[PDB]
Amino acid sequence: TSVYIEDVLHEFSTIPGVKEDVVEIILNLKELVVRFLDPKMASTTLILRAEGPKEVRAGDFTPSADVEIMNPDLHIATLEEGGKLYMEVRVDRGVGYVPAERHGIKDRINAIPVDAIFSPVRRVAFQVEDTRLGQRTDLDKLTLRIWTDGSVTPLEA
Amino acid sequence: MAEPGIDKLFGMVDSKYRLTVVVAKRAQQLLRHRFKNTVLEPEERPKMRTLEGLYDDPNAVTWAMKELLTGRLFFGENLVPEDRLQKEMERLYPT
Amino acid sequence: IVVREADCGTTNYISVPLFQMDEVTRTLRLRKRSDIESGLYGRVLAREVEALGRRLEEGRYLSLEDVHFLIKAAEAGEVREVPVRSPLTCQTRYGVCQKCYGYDL
Amino acid sequence: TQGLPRVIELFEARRPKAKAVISEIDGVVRIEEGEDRLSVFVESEGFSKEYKLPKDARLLVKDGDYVEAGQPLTRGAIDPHQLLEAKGPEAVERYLVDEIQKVYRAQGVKLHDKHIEIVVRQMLKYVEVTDPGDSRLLEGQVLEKWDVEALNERLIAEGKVPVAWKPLLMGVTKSALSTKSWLSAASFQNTTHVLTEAAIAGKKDELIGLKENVILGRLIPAGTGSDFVRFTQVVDQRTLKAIEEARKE
Amino acid sequence: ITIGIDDAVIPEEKQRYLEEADRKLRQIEQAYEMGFLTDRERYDQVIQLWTET
Amino acid sequence: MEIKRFGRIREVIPLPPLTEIQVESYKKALQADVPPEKRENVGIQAAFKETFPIEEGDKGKGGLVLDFLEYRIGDPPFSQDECREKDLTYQAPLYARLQLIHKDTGLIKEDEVFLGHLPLMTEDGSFIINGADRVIVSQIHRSPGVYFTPDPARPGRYIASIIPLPKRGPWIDLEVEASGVVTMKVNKRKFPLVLLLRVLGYDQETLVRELSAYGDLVQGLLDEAVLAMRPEEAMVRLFTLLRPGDPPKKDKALAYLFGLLADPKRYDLGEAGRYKAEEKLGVGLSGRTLVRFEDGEFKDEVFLPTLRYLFALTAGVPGHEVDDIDHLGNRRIRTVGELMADQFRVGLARLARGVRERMVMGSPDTLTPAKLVNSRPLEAALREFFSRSQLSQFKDETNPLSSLRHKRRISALGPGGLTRERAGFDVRDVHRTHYGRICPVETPEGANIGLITSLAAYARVDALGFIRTPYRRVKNGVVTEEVVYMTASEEDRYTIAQANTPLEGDRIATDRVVARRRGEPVIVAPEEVEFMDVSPKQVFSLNTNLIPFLEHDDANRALMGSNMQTQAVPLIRAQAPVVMTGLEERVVRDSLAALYAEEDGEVVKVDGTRIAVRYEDGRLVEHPLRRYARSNQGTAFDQRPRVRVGQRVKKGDLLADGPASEEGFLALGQNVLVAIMPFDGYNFEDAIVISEELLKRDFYTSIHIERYEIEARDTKLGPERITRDIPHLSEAALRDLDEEGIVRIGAEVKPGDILVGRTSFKGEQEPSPEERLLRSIFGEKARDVKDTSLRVPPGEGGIVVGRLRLRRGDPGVELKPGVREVVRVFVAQKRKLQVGDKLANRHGNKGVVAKILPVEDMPHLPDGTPVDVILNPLGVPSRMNLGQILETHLGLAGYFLGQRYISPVFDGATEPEIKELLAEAFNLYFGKRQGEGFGVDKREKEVLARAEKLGLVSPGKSPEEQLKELFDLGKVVLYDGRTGEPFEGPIVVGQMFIMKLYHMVEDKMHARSTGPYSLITQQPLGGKAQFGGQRFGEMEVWALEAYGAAHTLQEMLTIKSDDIEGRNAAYQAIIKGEDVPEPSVPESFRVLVKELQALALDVQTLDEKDNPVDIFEG
Amino acid sequence: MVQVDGGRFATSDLNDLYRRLINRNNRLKKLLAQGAPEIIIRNEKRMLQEAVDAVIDNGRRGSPVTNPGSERPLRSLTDILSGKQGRFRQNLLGKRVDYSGRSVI
Amino acid sequence: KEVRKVRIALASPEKIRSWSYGEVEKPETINYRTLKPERDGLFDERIFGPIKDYECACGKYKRQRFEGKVCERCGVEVTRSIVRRYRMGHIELATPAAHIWFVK
Ligand SMILES: CO[C@H]1/C=C/O[C@@]2(C)Oc3c(C)c(O)c4c(O)c(c(/C=N/N5CCN(C)CC5)c(O)c4c3C2=O)NC(=O)/C(C)=C\C=C\[C@H](C)[C@H](O)[C@@H](C)[C@@H](O)[C@@H](C)[C@H](OC(C)=O)[C@@H]1C
Ligand SMILES: [Zn+2]
Ligand SMILES: [Zn+2]
Repeated sequence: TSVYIEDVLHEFSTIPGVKEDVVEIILNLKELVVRFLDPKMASTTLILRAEGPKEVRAGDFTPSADVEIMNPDLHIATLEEGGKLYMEVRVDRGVGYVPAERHGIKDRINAIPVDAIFSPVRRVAFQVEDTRLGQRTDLDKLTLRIWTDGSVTPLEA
Repeated sequence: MAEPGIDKLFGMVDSKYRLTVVVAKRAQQLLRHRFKNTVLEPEERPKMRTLEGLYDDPNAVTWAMKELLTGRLFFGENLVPEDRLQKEMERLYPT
Repeated sequence: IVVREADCGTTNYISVPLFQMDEVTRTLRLRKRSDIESGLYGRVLAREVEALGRRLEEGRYLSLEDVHFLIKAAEAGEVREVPVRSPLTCQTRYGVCQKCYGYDL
Repeated sequence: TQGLPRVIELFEARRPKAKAVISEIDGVVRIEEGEDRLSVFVESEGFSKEYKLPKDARLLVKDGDYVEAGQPLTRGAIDPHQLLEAKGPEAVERYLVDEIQKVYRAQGVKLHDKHIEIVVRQMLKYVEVTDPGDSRLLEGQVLEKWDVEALNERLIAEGKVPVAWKPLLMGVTKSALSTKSWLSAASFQNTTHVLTEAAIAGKKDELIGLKENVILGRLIPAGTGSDFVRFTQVVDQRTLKAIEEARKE
Repeated sequence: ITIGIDDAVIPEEKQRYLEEADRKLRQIEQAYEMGFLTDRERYDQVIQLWTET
Repeated sequence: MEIKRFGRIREVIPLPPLTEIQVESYKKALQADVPPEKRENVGIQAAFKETFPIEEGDKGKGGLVLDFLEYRIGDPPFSQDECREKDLTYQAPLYARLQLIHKDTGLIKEDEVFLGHLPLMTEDGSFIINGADRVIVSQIHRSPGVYFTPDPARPGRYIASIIPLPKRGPWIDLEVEASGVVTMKVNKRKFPLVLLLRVLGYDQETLVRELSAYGDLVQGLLDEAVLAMRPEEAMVRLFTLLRPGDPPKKDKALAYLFGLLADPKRYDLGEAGRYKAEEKLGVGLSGRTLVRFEDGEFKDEVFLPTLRYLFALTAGVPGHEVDDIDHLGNRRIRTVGELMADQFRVGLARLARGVRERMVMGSPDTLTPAKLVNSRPLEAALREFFSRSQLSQFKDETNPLSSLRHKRRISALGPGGLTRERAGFDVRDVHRTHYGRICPVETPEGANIGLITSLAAYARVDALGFIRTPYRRVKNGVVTEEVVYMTASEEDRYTIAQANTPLEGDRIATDRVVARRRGEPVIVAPEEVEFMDVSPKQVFSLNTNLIPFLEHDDANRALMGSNMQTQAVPLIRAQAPVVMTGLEERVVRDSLAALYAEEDGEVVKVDGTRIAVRYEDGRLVEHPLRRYARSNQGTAFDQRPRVRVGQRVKKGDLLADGPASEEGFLALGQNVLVAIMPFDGYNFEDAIVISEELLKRDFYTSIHIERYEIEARDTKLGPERITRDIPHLSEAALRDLDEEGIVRIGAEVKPGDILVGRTSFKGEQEPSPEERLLRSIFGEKARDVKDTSLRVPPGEGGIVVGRLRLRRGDPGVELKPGVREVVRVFVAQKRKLQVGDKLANRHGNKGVVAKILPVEDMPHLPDGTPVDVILNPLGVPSRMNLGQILETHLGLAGYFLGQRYISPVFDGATEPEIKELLAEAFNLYFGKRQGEGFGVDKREKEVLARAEKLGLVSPGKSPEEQLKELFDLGKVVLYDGRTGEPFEGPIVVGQMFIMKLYHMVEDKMHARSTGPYSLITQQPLGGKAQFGGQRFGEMEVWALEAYGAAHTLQEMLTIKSDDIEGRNAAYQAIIKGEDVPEPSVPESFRVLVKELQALALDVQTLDEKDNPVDIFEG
Repeated sequence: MVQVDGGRFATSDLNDLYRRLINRNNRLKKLLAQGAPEIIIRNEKRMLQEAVDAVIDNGRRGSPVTNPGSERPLRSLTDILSGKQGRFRQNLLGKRVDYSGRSVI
Repeated sequence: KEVRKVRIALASPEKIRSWSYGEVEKPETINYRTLKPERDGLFDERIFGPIKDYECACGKYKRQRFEGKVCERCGVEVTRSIVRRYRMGHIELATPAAHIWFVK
């Protein structure tokens, strides 16, 4: 729902020793998918303590009590010598497509709110085939499909 | 579904613009005397629909048009003097 | 120019031709359907017109069906011109008059 | 000429490009010499008119043809000025309309004749004086300004003159400027002169037309603003029996 | 309903018509190789053939 | 993604460097790095040598000469960025070294003199003039020479035009009048020609010899025995007639000009003036029209044989023919360098006039150089040009292609070369001869159509400024490796072959060979041929050349697509198109909008702001990346790195991407899945339907930066001050401003919010007593200062990216008099698509987004994927932009076959090839289907059946093969997301490149009810809290008249504009809830009466019965 | 006569002319009631008229009356009428509406 | 009565001096430091009308019911503000005055 980057004061910034640039980073963080375990849960913060000459990688996030990053790999940042990264990224629960310019998350000064793609459901198709079952030759065979990010389960959905 | 029976209205007048001039002046008198002027009042009065429902239609123009096609109203080119038609109007709760 | 009153009260008019001359072959063709409506539709007949068993009272504002009727009465060799009130011959000076111009509001 | 240039050419009412020759009088045809210079004669017993043609002239009358006054002789455009004075203002009117529609028609447009008819009427709106009644005999005056001074100086207070006039073919723009109304005449380029001439003479407007009224921001004299309608008043039934109870006290 | 390219259907005649048009022209460019046609004359036909075609 | 090339014809030569016209001209007019001994005429050297041996009043008598020796260009006082930041012209000091001479001899070779400041070019091609980038656009005009032309005013006659190099001589016209007379025209003065001939020793006989023959035309030259007498006496009467007032015999003074010496008439040095007239006139010529100083007399050179040729052309020799004032053999380009040097020439000729005046004044033995030179003429003349001439544009910066286009722009209008926007028609038409030199597409639409134009791709401007195209040479049969750039003139001599023509190896392949000669298409023998085309590209402009299936696009819609691309706003996820013409690599590269390696080495430092690279020896360079800058157009151009920390480099491969660049391939928009069908009137007329799924993917979203400015001046009442202590204001208001009065970096800024605080003094009376008693007693003490800050204009705003401040006196900063300190604040926005945005493809399919549909709706393929845009078909056959269809089909292949393509113009994909790719692609798309365990569901069939009845499918074949066919045909069975059913009849679906354009609904659209009315006009404009009113034009008035709309019209002219009384009566009335006013007498009436009275003129009102009425009484 | 955002002014020109007049008028009112050499009133009455000129049709003669500074001719009582935005042409052309706005359709 | 015909004539010097209302025989007026005019000039409040909404200069009745407005040394009539566009001035010439329009 919202980020916060170390010495970064707006969306149109660029961190020293980071190849990326805050927009490209925000664009990446968009794709991270987090699982919630505790249904008591509503929102938390992942912490990206990241250092030096390395390739940041989403799995690099801080491990959290009841939280499961389902897309390790997935680029967050390329860091080159010196590059320090410290981040705090919010993760709320919600429905549908509610974008930054609407909700705006006020987690502190210079936070940046990010657009939200909430739906776990990824693609849905259904095939209406011809079954063979001792009545007519005029009966449907509905086979629904469904696709997710490992947070909600095809059946669960 | 345009305007309340607009074709039937043109028929009353000799020239298009008459209907326009009357519908104006009737809404004009209707406006001043907080609708206490109506010739259609009862359950003929025009209405709206809301988050509540059935509240009087604010548009004076609308009212004139429905009021006009009940025949009740009388318009004329020159019968009744204006200087005495202004004062006598304050008879049943004025402005 | 503004419609000032109905019936400037004049008897003048135009005769609108239903036949044409190409000035090259000295021939006489009955002019085009659209054009005849464009001469006659929504016009006020100047003096009475009779043809194909019908009679068109003077002052009839002649409808679209009317123009068709005339055209047909023109191929059936009965009418050639159509007498009709027009701004060209109106008497109101500072505009036209209802019974001239005619119709096409 | 064709297309939109031609539409202007007609309204502006100008000696056109390709001034096709028209017979001044009716008689017989007598084309002569197709080589050196080419010429068509129109002749009867009495009059005999000689029209000398460019050679490149696309005339379409063969020899010894009979002919009518004012009828085209060389093909192309008629100078609607030559037509007026040789066949009539009425006759000119019917030419113009017929000829404009010609362009609009042949490109593909349909629009009523009565439309063009109205404008052509204004192109004729004016007249020049011959032998005056109460002015100088050179003036250009509105046709029905000198109509009250024609069959009224003979309908009651008879005497002096009915005022003799001649028709004039003003070209739309030129028929624009020459208006009774100083107010609108002003908007145009030379504003001093209008206001000069106009002030010297008593000149009242009358605010007949539209432009005039708009200039002063007055309420347009048409539609809801036409005297014919604007005065209409409206009264209620209960209100009308509030006049039966108050007009005989 | 939609416009795919196959929908701009070419008549099977375009070929016949254009081979035909082609030759009546060959016999034209060879009718001026003789004293049969003037340039203006021959062109006035080449134009015209294509126009009918 | 991988790349598939298409079509034969390989290009014998790569494209020229593109920014050639611009860069490579100035350089050679500027001769910056060449020993001042070698420097050889034209450019700055020319203008110098043109004027310089400057003799004194009474030549070589009173001493003092002064002459040019050499010039030095300096080193620019400020950095390229320093200049833009501090509003400066990126300049250099041009000193010139001159020596002054006496009658008694001085060798005073004064140590250079400052002659003025000279602006100079970027590496890019552009200039910097007081901040802000600029483009000197290159102009075309008639080429110097002799011409003729027929008399348009006089049927069946001929004038004779003499044209020198511009601003170096006048227009001379000979024109035999319908009255015998011949008359020379010049300086807009017209005189009998004989006079000028009499001066050149032409007797009344030698005329009857060289100029009778053809007709009795000499009749009007001869009957003027009035002056066929004395040469000197001729000279006087001419002098008298031309420039009047002063009539003695020193006429030789004036007459020397338009005669000998490169004073004015130097039509050519070794250029066309002679060449042209030596080829179009009567052979044999030197330099100037008539040679004056021979041994005192004036000897003829051009005038007579012109008068001859004219005469031998009203009956005349066959082969004597009129001139084509339109042929590109008579149309030259004036490059930057030429126009600058032409303005540099104006400077000198002004400094000289000044120098001439001063030598006379001062004592001849005191005067040195530096003491004679002005240094303000040249400084001003060069200043005036770059800043103020119509040929000095801003800079089309929208995307990197735009800028490029802007350089290779050819104008017809402007200064000197002066075609008014109210002229020409054939001057607009595409001339046979534009072929290869100028694009026959890619012009502007309205009004300029034909007068503004772009340079053809392979084309190039030559020494004397004619455009030349490359043509391959053919040694009867063989097609050589040698190419020849030739004139439009040197071209009407050969049988040139199209590049379409086939070749077995390196020789022609068929007996009937297509070719043009002197323009008209001709089929020709393989031997007859004399040259070939290099590539079809040759023929069109760059933007034209960016259109994949141009083949099948109708020319007219192709121009719209050729444009618009210019209008493409750079996107966050820029992406080069799925189908290209190849050209997209190079357009990015030549634009220099993108970084590239210098000399194959190794990368070392790679972060957001820098790329530094250890080269092969060469030392070490760090390259900074411009990041989230702002275009001239608000575009927001920024660079992104595309290399890995530590890797070997490509001698010059992409180091970092541009703004519209994806991996060094021009990316002006996105590729996306489209359906070609109507929706529900949602793609009616030209509207487009969007899948909100686009927004989600941050697809068509772009960054735009606006900039705001505010000044500070001193005035009678005090100084305006950029304070932070704004009166009457909350701390809520100032929350965001540093101790200065300027907003912080990274503020979310809303409309109204304070951007820069500043306080004028203003002394609106002196606070009355009593109201100071209270002001003191209750505390709130009087103030001497007004609010007058900046604040964000209604609707604008976004996040505060950068601040910038220039105060009086700062290092190199000079700002306009009586102003001190300027503050600039930059705000940034992230945009996304919206209902009312304009999207277009390269085939010229424009249109606005009318509906973003949620994913639930939207046609979707059986596998599950929905489409991204629903484009109405009815907008196809009317225009003939058929390429857009062709391009979609391949894009369907590409989608499944997972590749990109390169189908160049008139040499790309052929249907069978696409179909084969489609066949290949379907075996996969259905390969998946059947592999994942599926096939032909009841819906698909329902369709297929009725599909063969339509006649698209083969009856007899199996539903599977039926599907394949239909697919291959570029079509497919589509499902309505809204109702699980299909649309009966298959729909064509694929990937299409589309761009989001310059214009956005965000920047358009306002609403006004009441707000700041002007203190000048008294109608609504100025918008300090809200926007400003729409205007009611004359045409809207007619319409209201044409309706019966009396009042509705009156309202628009009184209570809604200047009619203060009733204007206010209106507002009051509604606040209360009263039926508005009834403005009895309109103000504008009262204002009329009076303005008239103030001039006298009674002006008096009258009622019906006719007695004065009165409209005032107030 | 209205000021612009600061100390400086924006005058109405006709004032500058209604001023330049009473100026020359009183300096010829004063010059005549005490001490009248006729040679100088052949430079004072002549000079007064040419002020009453400016205030009517300033643009006349061949040398207009200019505001001391820029060569611009300054707009007169006649220039309040003639042409584009002058009170006659004005209502027929323009005026910005007070209850309005645009946007993409 | 209503308006039905504007009509143009010439102006008597007795017509002008009928419209006159005041007479501005006292020149230069364009003060800057304070947003008020200067003494009997083209911007005077006496001959023309009240500068602000009503208002004298030293302070008087800015009300309704009394009628007939002036003051002890500087009197400024009290009837609304649009008259600052309607109330005319007038200056008395020395002697002549050819009005260019009519001369040329
Ligand atoms: C001094 O420069 C001016 C000259 C005036 O004088 C005058 C008489 O001589 C002109 C010359 C010599 C041109 O070559 C020209 C031109 O090429 C052009 C337009 C008009 N173009 N538009 C068409 C449609 N549209 C919606 C907006 C603009 C012009 O009017 C002119 C033009 C004139 O009018 N344009 C085009 O057709 C094309 C192919 C592209 C334009 C791209 C962008 C938009 C512009 O280049 C921007 C970056 C600026 O450069 C201009 C705005 C200049 O304005 C300044 C001061 O920056 C202007 C040229
Ligand atoms: Zn009539
Ligand atoms: Zn006072």
